[PDB]
Order: sequence, then structure tokens, then C-alpha cells
Amino acid sequence: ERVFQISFFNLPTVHRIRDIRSEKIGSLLSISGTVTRTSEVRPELYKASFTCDMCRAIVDNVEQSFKYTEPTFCPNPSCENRAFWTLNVTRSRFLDWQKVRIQENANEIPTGSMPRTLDVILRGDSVERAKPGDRCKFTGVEIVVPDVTQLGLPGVKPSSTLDTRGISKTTEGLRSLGVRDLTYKISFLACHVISIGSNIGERDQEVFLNSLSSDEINELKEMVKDEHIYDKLVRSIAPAVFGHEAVKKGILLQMLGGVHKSTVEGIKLRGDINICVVGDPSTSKSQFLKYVVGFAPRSVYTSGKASSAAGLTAAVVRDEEGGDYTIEAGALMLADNGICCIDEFDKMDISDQVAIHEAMEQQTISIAKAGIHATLNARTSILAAANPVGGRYNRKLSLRGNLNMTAPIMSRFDLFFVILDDCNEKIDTELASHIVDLHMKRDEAIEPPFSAEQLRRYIKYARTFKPILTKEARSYLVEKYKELRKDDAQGFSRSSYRITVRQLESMIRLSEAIARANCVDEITPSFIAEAYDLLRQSIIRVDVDDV
Amino acid sequence: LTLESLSNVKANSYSEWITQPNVSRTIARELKSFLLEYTDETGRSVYGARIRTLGEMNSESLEVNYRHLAESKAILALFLAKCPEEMLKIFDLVAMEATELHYPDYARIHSEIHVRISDFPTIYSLRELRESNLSSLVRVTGVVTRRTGVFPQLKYVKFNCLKCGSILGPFFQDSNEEIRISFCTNCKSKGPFRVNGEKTVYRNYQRVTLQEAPGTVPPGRLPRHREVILLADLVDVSKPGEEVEVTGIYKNNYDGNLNAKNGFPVFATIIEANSIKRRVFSWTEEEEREFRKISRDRGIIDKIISSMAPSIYGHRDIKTAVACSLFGGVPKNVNGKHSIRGDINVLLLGDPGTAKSQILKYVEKTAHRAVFATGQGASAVGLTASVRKDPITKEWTLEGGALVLADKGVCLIDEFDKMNDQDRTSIHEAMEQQSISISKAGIVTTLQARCSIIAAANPNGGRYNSTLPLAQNVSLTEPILSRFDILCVVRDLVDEEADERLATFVVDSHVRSHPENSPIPQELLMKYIHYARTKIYPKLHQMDMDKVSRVYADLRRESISTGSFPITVRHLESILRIAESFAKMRLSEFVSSYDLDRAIKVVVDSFVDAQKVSVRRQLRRSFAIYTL
Amino acid sequence: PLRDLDSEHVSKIVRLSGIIISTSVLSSRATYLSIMCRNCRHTTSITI
Amino acid sequence: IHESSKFIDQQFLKLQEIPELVPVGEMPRNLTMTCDRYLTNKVIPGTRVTIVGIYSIYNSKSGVAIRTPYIKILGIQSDVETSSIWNSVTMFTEEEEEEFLQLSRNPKLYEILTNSIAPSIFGNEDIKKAIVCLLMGGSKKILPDGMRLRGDINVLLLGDPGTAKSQLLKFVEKVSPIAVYTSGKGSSAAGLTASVQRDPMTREFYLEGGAMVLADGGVVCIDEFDKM
Ligand SMILES: Nc1ncnc2c1ncn2[C@@H]1O[C@H](COP(=O)(O)OP(=O)(O)OP(O)(O)=S)[C@@H](O)[C@H]1O
Ligand SMILES: Nc1ncnc2c1ncn2[C@@H]1O[C@H](COP(=O)(O)OP(=O)(O)OP(O)(O)=S)[C@@H](O)[C@H]1O
Ligand SMILES: Nc1ncnc2c1ncn2[C@@H]1O[C@H](COP(=O)(O)OP(=O)(O)OP(O)(O)=S)[C@@H](O)[C@H]1O
Ligand SMILES: [Mg+2]
Ligand SMILES: [Mg+2]
Ligand SMILES: [Mg+2]
Ligand SMILES: [Zn+2]
Ligand SMILES: [Zn+2]
Ligand SMILES: [Zn+2]
Repeated sequence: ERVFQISFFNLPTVHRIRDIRSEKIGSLLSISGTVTRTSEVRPELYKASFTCDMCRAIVDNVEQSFKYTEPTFCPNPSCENRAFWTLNVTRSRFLDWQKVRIQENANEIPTGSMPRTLDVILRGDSVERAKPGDRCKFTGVEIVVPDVTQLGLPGVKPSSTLDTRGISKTTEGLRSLGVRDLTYKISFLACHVISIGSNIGERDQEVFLNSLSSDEINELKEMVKDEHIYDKLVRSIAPAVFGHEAVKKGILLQMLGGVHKSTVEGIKLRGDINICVVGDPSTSKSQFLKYVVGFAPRSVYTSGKASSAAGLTAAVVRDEEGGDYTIEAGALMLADNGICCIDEFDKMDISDQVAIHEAMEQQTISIAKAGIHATLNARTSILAAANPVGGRYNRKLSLRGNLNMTAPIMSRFDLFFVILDDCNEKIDTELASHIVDLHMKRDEAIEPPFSAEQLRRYIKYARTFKPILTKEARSYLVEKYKELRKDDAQGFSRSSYRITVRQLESMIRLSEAIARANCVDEITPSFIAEAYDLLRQSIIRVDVDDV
Repeated sequence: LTLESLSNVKANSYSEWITQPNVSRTIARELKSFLLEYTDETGRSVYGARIRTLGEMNSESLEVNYRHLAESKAILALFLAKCPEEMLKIFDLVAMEATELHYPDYARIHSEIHVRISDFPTIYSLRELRESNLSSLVRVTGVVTRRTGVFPQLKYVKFNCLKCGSILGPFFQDSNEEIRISFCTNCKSKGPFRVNGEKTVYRNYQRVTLQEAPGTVPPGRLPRHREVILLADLVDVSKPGEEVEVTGIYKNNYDGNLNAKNGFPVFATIIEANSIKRRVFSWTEEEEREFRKISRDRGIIDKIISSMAPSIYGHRDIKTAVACSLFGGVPKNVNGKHSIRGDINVLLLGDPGTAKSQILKYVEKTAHRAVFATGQGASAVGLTASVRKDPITKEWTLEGGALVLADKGVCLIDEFDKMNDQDRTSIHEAMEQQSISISKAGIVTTLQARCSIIAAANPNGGRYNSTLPLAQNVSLTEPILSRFDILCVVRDLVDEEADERLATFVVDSHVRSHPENSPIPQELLMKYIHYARTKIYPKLHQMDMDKVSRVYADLRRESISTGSFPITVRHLESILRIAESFAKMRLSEFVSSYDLDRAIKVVVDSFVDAQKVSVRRQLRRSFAIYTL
Repeated sequence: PLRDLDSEHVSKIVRLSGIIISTSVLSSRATYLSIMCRNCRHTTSITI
Repeated sequence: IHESSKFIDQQFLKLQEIPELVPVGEMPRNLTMTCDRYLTNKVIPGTRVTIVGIYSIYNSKSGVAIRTPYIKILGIQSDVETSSIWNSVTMFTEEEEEEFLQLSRNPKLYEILTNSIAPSIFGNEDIKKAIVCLLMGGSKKILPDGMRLRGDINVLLLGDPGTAKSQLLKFVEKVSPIAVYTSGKGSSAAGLTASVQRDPMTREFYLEGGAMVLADGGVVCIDEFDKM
């Protein structure tokens, strides 16, 4: 017989994880939460088969009500004993079972409280529809689960004695009775799982265009024909920030990214573009990161001091002092095929910097702690904000002098954007006018060419394209690299940092991202020139005192 | 019965259908017929040849293709796919009988034949296993992470009665569940029976953790893992860290009282591996003749150096140093008292972006025993030996570190300048006396650390300075710099012509690497290098003496002329050691004058490149005869 | 070698090499022990 | 009845595969072994051994019928013998006693002993003479007031790199009956002087090791003496 499952959805209200009360146990209800841990899909004993131990005849299709049960009927006439059975696992019938742990959303968390978690069980077709690091709405029944944890808690815990009033007894001689504790914790059994976007508001393009309706395809293609599409995109990135067009260009290219290539040797070429923003205090560097985490899907925002090496990559966790160990995904795993925004990168200690650059080269995270040996994917881009030594950016020193990050950190960043604070009357006047206008006017002081929804739609469309270099593109790229090297050779110490082969690879990656921005399958020499110009004005000239 | 009658089923499920005795003997007869008569219409029976080969090599494994059984007996292939345990037991008995017909006394020697099903058509990932796959045959891909030790599992269990003392006849042990005994046949009692391991027969058992390969994993999701049980012939075939395809029965673990943490009757699952297929420096007699043929050529050394690191462009001196380090010299203990190191230590000191890491990775792929270690990073084998207690197992292990583990091999150290004090002492001891002394946790011992070392380092400040000499450019103290034989200083001076070819090489690699789009091949070179390290042992004769003392005396006084750091005896020994590696590339039992001159060239070039700019210009004209 | 040990070597003399990493303290096993019944006071000897 | 019962000694050993030949990603594998009677206390941890024994079976209360392997030791062979005061031998046979007396009657015993010190080292004859003097030591004096006078000779070799002083240290390490060669900062996992740490099982203080203590009654060769 087939097992049928009814999934209910579109409940009128969704309840917060802290609104769960004991009155709703056994009732259909909807919750929302962030998936932090997911388990292996496991078989659950739905309809077991037993054999009576002394009858030794087979029986089947005995329903299981949560915890494991044994029948006491035994319709075989051979026995007179009900309790003694054995269970065979082969003839039994099983079901999909997955336990996924969800957490309170950030906006749902009260004023001083810590986030609290909930274990929700998925069965049947609903399994594997929840992924770590996304916001999911679960519709299901609030169930109750036995819990031995509550033994030391204050208060009277309910117990369960067997009642002995209709049992005749004799004091013949030769007084023991069994009592069990009724201690429970609230869990959820979800029949329906839907994944809300982690943002505030599938590689093949043919799959993606089929999901969109024809009308929305019409505005998508309408954005495609626009000859000034690049200018609209770079102005639509972070409208709260005034100025800084180069950083917006780099952030747009980071959201687009490059293609991932592998040689015949087996080495992998990274398509992710890493951006680092360094400069004087209060130059809106954190505004870029807050815009990216609120806008880009599969993006996390971390602080350098508040992070940890296990919290950034992956952690092996002891649960309830039980012999099992688990893995919870760190920040870079939650931002896989996304952007990890690390604010205050200079404040991160050296051990976490080592543990994160291991993922920066290897694109993977190795776990060998205790009995767990695993390799995990860390294909994530990094958007970092750093402060120079002493607060202000020193014009006299180089880029390596200002930054406390290691050379393995510094070499893998494709772009370094140094934002300097200079006091000019005009630029300060329009900047102050813009900021006070924001404070006065709220949303309507923000006027991007594209809304956030259509910008995400265009980026998701553009990520499907895989640009390839042309014959003229390779020659122009080689000549541009030679010009970069000759410029550093003439500059000597006036350059912030010297061009190596890695900057040529970053220029290739940026040209691929620019070709993705214009939705073309072939890279134009003009796109390579634009990537060259972006990387060129990324580097600033070091001032030298007169002799 | 017949095949069409086998397709029709009378029992409730396929397992009870095959379990019926008439159906079982019909299946056995049809499988024996299929094993005997099957041909590919080429006049040859593949299975008869396989049976003869396994009989001649004394093997208990018969590799049976699934497509061959599917095209001939489709219902038997379906029965094997859906109910593989009893089907494999029946066809194991069938193959045992087929081997018995070929060899009559094979039964007393082995008494068991395991059939390995090959080329199962459907391929599952670890994340898509469900309960419908339970008690069925599944083929999954994965990377092995860890494996246990080989354990003895009971196969033919023999008991003894405590009342009588008699030994009761053997019983076959099912791998799924424990077997027990209740009757004595000598005492006619249900008394306590004990297993004696002396008369009990065992099979090998291993557990292997298999995870989904990280390339196949979807982006946001975590890689799933399974436990795979390997039986007697299948133990220790899969090294952890390698990717394999395993075909086996997907089944449930039975545990007492299920899982109390979940609150649900949840079962753990395993794969009982029927077969393991993998997705070696052994040379044949023809390969040795081909090695002699290619080593007879005059430009063998040039061709070997050009074959070094094909992804690396333009660094010929580094590739030469790598060739010397990979081939190695002859370590010599003269009359027991005096010992001379015979492996080349190479230090690549270079500015960032000079592709030293790719060279180290190439050596790791190329060398027989190459251990990668890093001073800065953490996810690597440590350089210091230790005795450590497992926090779970509570059992101590002695690890020699990367230097001891690379004994008779290669140790590749990245970020040489970023070590701590303990690692610096460890590599100092390893390059000093080729051993590591440990006195920890009651263990006092010395481990052999005769490892060649190839290291990569960066200059101070991120850039090499020509006016300063080599000692000022690194944090490395002079004694650890003296232990290196070849000192490759690499600086990326901006030359437009060099940058043009380098950029062209990088862009051509990028274009060919796109998914939408003279040199010895490496498989032959690897075995050539392994053969040379173990077969040649080049020597030199007494009449070649009058030249080396001639050049070395012309060396030292020139070092007196400019006041640089001196030419010591270590430079002469490096000359005599590198020359014994050039004679290994030629596969020559003697060291010629040309190999000696090339070694002199390498040592002099490494010495001059280490100098300051003032010393280098004077040293270049005086040794232009040796450098050529 | 230690990792080439097999189930075919079970209950058989093996020659093998390695390094010793721990030696425990000496335990005391009985070779000859004289035993006496608790209430019966029957005296017996066991030789191991 | 314990006062009339007889007992022997049983010892548990743990044998590990040698760390020189271990796969790179794998923990080295080990076996529990049992010895009794005269086979006990014949080997210390760290010793490389050949062992004849019975590959045997026990059940420890991971598979329905899985037994942990172990070895019942039948014979222990020490491949090399470590040198210390406890393992030193004082017994001498008559033929080697007489043969060593024929050495002392040679008037050129000093010259042949100096030539035997590092034959593959050219020059440094005074250093080789000083090494001969260092290897013998001197007469130790214990005085009635208790003040002990040492007889061992300490020699320092300062000099330019590449002048065979490290090879002289290695040769002295080889030729001395008890000798430890270390650097100024010690070894990779063996410290200098004396290390007093706690017992890994009982947490009680014990002497873990150290170059100057393990070579008691012998020679300690300290290379790079300046860095300490
Ligand atoms: N160009 C700008 N456009 C809009 N707001 C700006 C700009 N520059 C600064 N601000 C505002 O000034 C404040 C600076 O905030 P942050 O982004 O945290 O500064 P910051 O650049 O991150 O410097 P640090 O490293 O945090 S001290 C915010 O209130 C910004 O909105
Ligand atoms: N001569 C070259 N031939 C080929 N690729 C090169 C060459 N020089 C540099 N590269 C490339 O430049 C990049 C340098 O990366 P790595 O070798 O990992 O860095 P590195 O050379 O070790 O220097 P570090 O790690 O910053 S100290 C790689 O993508 C190399 O393929
Ligand atoms: N007179 C000599 N006779 C033979 N070999 C020598 C001589 N002088 C140096 N060597 C060799 O030169 C190499 C250098 O070893 P050592 O000179 O012992 O090192 P060391 O420089 O003295 O020690 P340091 O100061 O810590 S680097 C060894 O292979 C010696 O055998
Ligand atoms: Mg900030
Ligand atoms: Mg590197
Ligand atoms: Mg020395
Ligand atoms: Zn019954
Ligand atoms: Zn009996
Ligand atoms: Zn009695």
C-alpha cells in the first residue's frame, strides 16, 4: 500500500518560534526560522513486522506511534504470552525522516534574549527541501517529545503511577511497582516546507527562464536591449552610498563573478572575485557590506572580532553531552556560491586569518577534529572591510604597511579599494545634503535606476552566461598586462603594490564578470579595457616627501 | 522451471519467491548455465577464462559483469538488483561449483568464492539514498575519508560445551546477525557453550567512511557520508583521500532500543560492499628496455629537465634543481665511522607570484613518497614528532612528523620563513643528522629522517633586494642556509619580452581550461625516476680527482678576492653529490666528466646568485669558464 | 608487516616487527592456588 | 588461600608500526600484546623489536561478530640495544681483558688512538688529541669533607662554518659507549638538560628525559652551543 501525505500551505498567519505555546500541541500551525543544521535522510519505522518468540509466526503492518511499540494482541492461537516478541528489519516498512534544526530569525529576536532553536522533523517528499543558512516557512503539527533533560529543573515534574484499585491480592508471601516520568519538550512535524528568500525581498538559463512568466521576461529582455545597462547597474548598487563608483563597480562584478575552470592537471581556477575596502574612518565602507548582505542571496555578514575560526568555516559540536558529534556550517559555508562580508578584517586575530586563508586557496574546509574527517565546500567570494594601522590611512606607506593582514590574505584579494577622506567644501556640501535628505525623506530619498527585485532578477539571469575569450581579446589582454608591468617598473616605490601574474588572472576574472554584466557569451577587448581601467584606478600612487 | 516461469511470481515478495527451494535450484541451474555458455560471439568465453585465471592466481574473487547477465538472463539480473543478498549467495555457490569443475582440490584450499558484480548501470549519489534502496543493490560514488583497522570476523564458528569439553562442529556465521547454539549432541544439554578462537575460522572485516565528493555536492548543502563494510578480499584496497565507486547492498544497522535522542524509531544505514572500483611505480621488463632506450639518448638530461613541471614556464634553473632533488645522490657511510648525506636539499627563495607552490605540488604528484608541510598553515602534517593521545580512543600514537614520514623520500615545505622555534629545531635536526630524537611519555627513541627537502620561502618585506646578500634577505640563520645544496633565488624583474611570453602562456592555459571550449609523458617519467633511485647508485673513479681539486682551489681564492661568504667543503660535497644525480638521469653506473661539469655549473650558479650586486659582477667574469 | 596481518594468521605463529610505544605495569596471575570451601571446608588446588 | 598460592608476572605491551613507513593521511596502526614470566621487563618503550607470537582473539564489550586482534608474545628480539647506565655491562671476558692489556703496553697507543679518532677528517690533530682526553675522562675525587671533585673534561670548539666540528661531534656520539647528540635548543621532541613532567596515567611527577641526564656516565655533544 502506498503511503499518502497531505501538505497544507498558505496558512493565514505565521508564528514566531517564541510564540509556541502548549495550547497548540497537536494542532496545524505555521512557523518560520533559519535552518542552521540538517541531518542525513534516515529510515523511520512506519509499519513494523514482528515474530512472536515462541509462536515464531510472522505478523506485519503494525502501526508505530512515535516511540517504538510492540503489539500485545498476537492473533496466533499458539501462545499465551503477549509481551515477548522480536523485530526483523528487512520485512519492516520505513519512511523518509530528517531532523532539521532551525533558529530564531534576527529581526524576530527580542531585546536582550539569545536566539532559541527548534528541531523540526521532515518526512516523505518534504525531506532535503531545507538547506543550512536559509529562511524557511514550515507548516505542520506541533508535537511533543520525551525529554530526560528536565530531571534537575525546579518545579514538580508529572509522574505516571499504575493505578491499583481493581486488583485482588493475597499476602501469601515468598511489592514492586513501576513509575515513569512525564517530561517533554515541544517539537514540530512539518508536512510542507517552503524556502523564503534569505534576502529582504538552476545554472542553465533555459531552466531559469521557464520559471519566469512571459511578462517578466519582457522587462528582463527590455533591460537587455538597453545600451546604457552598465551605467544603470553601477548606479543601482548601494543607492544609500553617495559617490564611490569604483567600489560599486567592483561589488557588481563580485555579485556577477567569473567562471570556474579546471585544467587537465586537475588544478582549479577560481572564478570568485574577492574585494577589500580600506580607508579613512567613516567613509561608508560598512554601508557597502550592509547593502550586500541585505541584497545578495546566500550572503552572511560577520565582524572580525565577533568571529571565530570554527564560526567562520565549520564547527564540530557536542550535543547534550551525548556520544554523537555533529558539524554546523560556519559563515563561509552559509555563503557558499555567495558573498561573505567580513567587517573589521584587521581586528581578526592571526589564527582565524590562517584558518580562513586555508579556505581562500583551497576553496575547501578540512575537518579532522575528534572522530570526524570531512572535506566541505567553501566556494565563496569575500568582501572585506579593513582599517589601517593607527586609524588613518598613511599616504607615505605602502598598502602592506597600512594593513595587519597576512600576505596570503592580501595576495588573494582581486581588488583593493582605498577610500581617502579629503575635506573639500563642495563635495562635503552635497554629501551632507544627501545624508540629511536621507534622514528627512526615508525611502523616497533613494532613487535607483532599478529596483532591488529586478536587479536580483537581472543578476540571476546574467550568472547563467559563461563568457569565453576571443582571438583579439587574448592579444589585448597580454598587451594590457605588459603595460601594467611597465607602469610598475617605471613607478618603483610610488606604486601601492606591484602587479604579478595573479593580477593578470584577476583582470581575466573581472573581464569575464564585465562580459556577464552585458549578457554576452564572448569577451570584447573593450570589456578587457574596462577591467584594466578598474584595476588601474584601484591602485593609488604613494606620495613621497621631497628631498 | 523456465525463465518465463521465473518471471512470474507466486510468493508475496521477491525475497520469499527466491527463497522457495524449487525456485532457488532453478535459479542455480540457470546461473550455472549462464556462467558456462556465455560468449560475446567472438568464439571465446570470458567467464571460463576468468575462472581459469582466478584458479591459477589463487583468488577467491570472480568479477562478473552486470551487462552480460542482463542481456542474457534479464529476470536474473532483476532478481540480483532487487534482492542481492540471497541471489549473491546462490551465485557464489554456483561459481564455487564452476571453479570445482576446473580445479578439484581448490575446495580444500579456499572453500569460498565471492562474486564481484561489475558495471552496475544506475549510479546514485550519497544524498539521494532513500528507504526504497534498502536491502537492494546500489552503486554510489564517493571519496574515502577514514578506514578502520582490519578485524577478524567469525566465519565458521566452532563451540565447546563446558559440561563435556567436546568441540561441536562448525556453523556458518551470517554477517547480518550473531548466531548462537542451544544443543550439544554429546551431552544432550542446553548448557553454557563457549567460542574457542583456536578452531574458529575468520574473515577480514573493515569499515570505511565514504563522503560525497565536494565537486558533486550542491552549493549550499553539506556532503553526506555513509559507512561501507569491506569483507575478506576487499580490505585495504582504498587508501583514504581517494575517490572510488562502490557497489553493494544498502541495508540497516540493528542497534539496541534504536535511538533515544530522536524520539523516533530511526535506523542507521550502511553499504555492505560487494565490489570496489577505483576511479603505482611498478615497471615491467619491456618498460625497463624502453627506459634503457630513452636513457641511451644524448639529450636525456635536457629532456628530463624540460619534462619537469609542464605548467611552469621559463624557470629552467628551478626545474634542474627539482630534477637533481628527485633523482638524488648516493648516501655513503665510509668504514662505518664517517657518514655523508646523499640527497639534495633545494631552497626556492622567491617573490610572491613566482609559482613556487605549483612546483611543490608537481613534486608531490611526481615523487614516490612526498609529504607536504607548511609553516604558516595548519591543515598539514606537522614537522615535529610527537606522542599524542586520542581524545576518544584514549590510545596513544607516536607520529614522526613530516620529516620522518618522508624517509627515503621528499619533504616539501611551503612558507619556510614562517615557522616557529620547534619546527626550526626539527628541520635543523633532520638536516643535521637525518634523524629525529623524541623523549616523551616514556618513549625515548630515534626515528630515521633521511629525507630530501625542497622548500619555498619569501624574502623579507615581500621583495628580494639585490644590494643586500642572501643572509639579510631571509630570517633564516646561516647554519640552516648552509645545509641546502641548491639555493635558487628567483626575482621577477620587469622584462617586456619575458612578460609577453608569460602572459601568453597564462592566457592560453585559461582559454584551454574553459569548460565550454620533447617532454616525457609523466606516467613514464615517474617510473623512470623511481627506477633510477633504486637501481643505479652511480660511482666515480680515482683519475677524475685532478680536476675537482683544480676548480675548488680556483673557487675559494676568488671568494677571498671579494670578501663574500666563503666556499666551504660543503660546496665541494654538493658538487660531488649533484654529479651523482646527473649520472642517475643518464642511468649510468659511472659519473662522467660532463655530469661533473654540469654539477659544477649548477653549484657555481647557485653560489653567484646568492651574492650581493657588487660581489656578483666580479664573480661572474671569473667563473665564466665554469658557467659557460 | 603489521598491516599485512590477516584472518589467515589467526591462532598461528607470526613473526612481525615494529616499535613498542607503551609497556604496562606488571599484573599478578595465579599459577598454583590453594582453595577452600566456605562452609564445607573442602580443600582443593588448581594449577594454571 | 593467598599465603599458599603462587603467582607470576604478566605485562601488556603495545606495538606500533614504524613511523617511517606509514601512509601520509593515516593514523599508524598498533596491536596489544601480552607477555608473561621471563618475557616481561625485557623491553622499554621506544625500542624497535622483532616479535614471535600467536596472533590471537578476544571479544571486548561496530559489527555483530567482531573480535579485536592481539598477540600472545612467545619471543622478543631487540634489533638494536639502547645505551644507558642501567643497560651498561660491567662484565668482561678474559680474552678481551688480555687484548686490552696488550693495547696499553704500546708506547704509540696515543698516536694510534688519535689517528683512529675521525680518520676521514683532515687536520685538527690537537682537537683529536683533546677528544681522546675527553673520552677517557679523569679520576674523580670524593673528599672527607664531602666536596666532590669532577674528572670529566668539557671541550668547546668555536669556529668558522664547514670545518668538520659537527662531524667531530657525530663521531664522538658514535664512538662513545653512552652519548647523546643534540643542538643548543635540544631535539625535535627531546629536550636538553632535564624535563620533569607528570605521569600520563597517574599524574605523578617523573623524569621525562633530557640530553644531559640520558647520557649520564657518558658524553653530551651540543651543536650550536651559542643559541640556547
Ligand atoms: N559617501 C557616503 N554616502 C553616504 N553616507 C555616508 C558616506 N560616507 C559616510 N557616510 C555615513 O557616515 C557613517 C559612516 O558609517 P560606516 O559605513 O560605518 O563608516 P565606515 O566607512 O565603515 O568607517 P569605519 O571603518 O566603520 S570607522 C554612516 O552613517 C554613513 O551613512
Ligand atoms: N612562470 C609561471 N608559469 C606558470 N604560471 C605561473 C608562473 N608564475 C606564476 N604563475 C601563476 O601565478 C600564480 C601564483 O600562485 P602560487 O604559486 O600559488 O603563489 P606562490 O608563487 O606560491 O607565491 P606566494 O604563495 O604568494 S609566497 C599561479 O596561478 C601560477 O600558475
Ligand atoms: N677537514 C675536513 N675533512 C673532511 N671533511 C670535512 C672537513 N671539513 C669539512 N668537511 C665536511 O664538510 C661538511 C660540513 O660539516 P661540518 O663542517 O661538520 O659542519 P660545521 O660547519 O662544522 O658545523 P656548523 O658550524 O654548525 S655549520 C661535512 O660533510 C664534513 O665532512
Ligand atoms: Mg565600519
Ligand atoms: Mg605559495
Ligand atoms: Mg654543523
Ligand atoms: Zn504468540
Ligand atoms: Zn557437552
Ligand atoms: Zn563444600
